[PDB]
Amino acid sequence: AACKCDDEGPDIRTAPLTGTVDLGSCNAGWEKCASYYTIIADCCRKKK
Repeated sequence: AACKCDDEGPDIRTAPLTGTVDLGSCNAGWEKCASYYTIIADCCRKKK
């Protein structure tokens, strides 16, 4: 799911809606957009 970013990095492919709702934590190459979102989900941005 598409999440809106606090850490609005230069890599705007789309809109402020760039981050994905990642479960628990974040994956390799996925940096914190909105560090915490909901209960057991955080927003991470796949940035190169």
